[PDB]
Amino acid sequence: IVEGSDAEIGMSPWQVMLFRKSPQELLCGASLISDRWVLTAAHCLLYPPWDKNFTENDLLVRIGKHSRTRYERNIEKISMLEKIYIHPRYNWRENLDRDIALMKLKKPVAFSDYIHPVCLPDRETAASLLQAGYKGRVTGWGNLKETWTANVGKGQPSVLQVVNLPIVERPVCKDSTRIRITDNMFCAGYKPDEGKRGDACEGDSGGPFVMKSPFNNRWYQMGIVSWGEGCDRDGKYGFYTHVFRLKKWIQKVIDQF
Amino acid sequence: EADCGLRPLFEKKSLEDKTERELLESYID
Amino acid sequence: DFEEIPEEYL
Ligand SMILES: N=C(N)c1ccc(C[C@@H](NC(=O)CNS(=O)(=O)c2ccc3ccccc3c2)C(=O)N2CCCCC2)cc1
Repeated sequence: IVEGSDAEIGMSPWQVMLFRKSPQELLCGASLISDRWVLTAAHCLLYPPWDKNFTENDLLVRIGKHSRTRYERNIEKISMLEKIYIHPRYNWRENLDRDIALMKLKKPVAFSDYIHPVCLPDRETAASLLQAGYKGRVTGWGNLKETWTANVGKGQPSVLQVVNLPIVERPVCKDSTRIRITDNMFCAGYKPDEGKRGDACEGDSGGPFVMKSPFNNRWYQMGIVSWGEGCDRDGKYGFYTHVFRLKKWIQKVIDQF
Repeated sequence: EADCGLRPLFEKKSLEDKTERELLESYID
Repeated sequence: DFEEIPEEYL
């Protein structure tokens, strides 16, 4: 997270960390949408062009974390995947369209003060919160800078980082990339004349872009950290997966009934 | 049905986080 | 960096 802040403890109880077994390393961010399901970006598990293709046994899921590196024995919970689901039409070849993916935990997790699920939006909610100008929040343990002087510092944060960015008008988004953006994406960030900065960055992928409803006081996950051209560049914005549109697929996969 | 979106140490404790208002105000602009 | 997690997971 570029230009973010240390999050307060228990500020994003739905924040999940995607941990790789060997080598041990932080793969991506993710979110807990329930007792056994985790929502993340597809590109975190599969991106052929870089020979990226994780399977259920290569990863671990760590829920309830604050610190990036510590093993929070009393608070966090480590889970194993039972099955991974990637959107059938995830376009890793040209624009990362439908960059979404669900992961099914082996055993349900016990909610706590540190572990709590985020909500998925419904038609009206999406309709009224997803408006240009409105602010969303992004969280993660990714890079603090797009680039930095080697060995002179630490590109990564110690604790979970948080940033609040505004939603940008589609047209403004479209004119900022040579990429073919779809209706399954959205962009956020401040504009050059806005006076503020902020962005997600490598390591933040899969993380949730949430929004709070003033009428019910609940947090809704409206987007997923997807892709971006650098980090915190002027005249550039971050692209998020449009959770609401891909909701039927989620629905279809989950099978709560 | 299942509760979600209500942070156990915040909403449920009637407390708010440090930059939450920046979110809320952005609505009533 | 990472502190080591229980090996059962690794
Ligand atoms: N908000 C941001 N500033 C942000 C958000 C996410 C990331 C991580 C993300 N990296 C990038 O998007 C690097 N940007 S990029 O190199 O401009 C890039 C590369 C490949 C692309 C393929 C399809 C569509 C867009 C692409 C954009 C990543 O790991 N990806 C996996 C590999 C494909 C690209 C995405 C980086 C920055």
